[PDB]
Amino acid sequence: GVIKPDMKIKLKMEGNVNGYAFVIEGEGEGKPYDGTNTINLEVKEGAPLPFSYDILTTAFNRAFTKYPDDIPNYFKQSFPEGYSWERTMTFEDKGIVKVKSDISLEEDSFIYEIYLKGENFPPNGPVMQKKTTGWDASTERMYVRDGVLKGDVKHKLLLEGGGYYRVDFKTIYRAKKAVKLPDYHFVDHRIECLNHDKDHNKVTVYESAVARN
Ligand SMILES: [Cu+2]
Ligand SMILES: [Cu+2]
Repeated sequence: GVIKPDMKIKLKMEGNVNGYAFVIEGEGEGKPYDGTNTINLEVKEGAPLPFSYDILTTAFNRAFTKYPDDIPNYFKQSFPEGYSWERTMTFEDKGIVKVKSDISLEEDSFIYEIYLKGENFPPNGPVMQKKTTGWDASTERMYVRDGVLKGDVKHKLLLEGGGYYRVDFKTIYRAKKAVKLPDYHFVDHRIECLNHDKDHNKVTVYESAVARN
């Protein structure tokens, strides 16, 4: 099959948050059937980033999800042709991130071409002031609507010292060919970072994702 037990990852993100432009490139690897992946990210333009890196990390591929045999796998079926996704993250203080990604496959490597725009973040809020400390673990509700797969998360962005900000995710995942469509289900995520310098010039992200009925 085209999705091997061990796959590699290359990515590029072009982004703009509150007007600040940047480029990030990443290289990594994962185990698509185990639902695990890791990516090493480097800021290539725009360093040091003047905002929270956590609003970028979930943009850095549901092909890396453990799926039970009885739930059709929208993402793995889409290959070799691939899929793309479009996501809106709405923050409780009216900040908003819109991000899109195109996921393709070259040999044994997934390639992500990502574009991200963040706007309307309060200038002295925790995002622009770099006061976040990662994401909680989460549950994404997956469901078919208008012939494509949608995912919703009621997420929590953790704040240094205490508490969190609520962030709603709405994602549309679009296979590039017809695939067998799943019934509604859940994907449980845990995204984490290795300890990093506050400049965030180099960051390693890890994610685990498991689907369940
Ligand atoms: Cu094969
Ligand atoms: Cu950080």
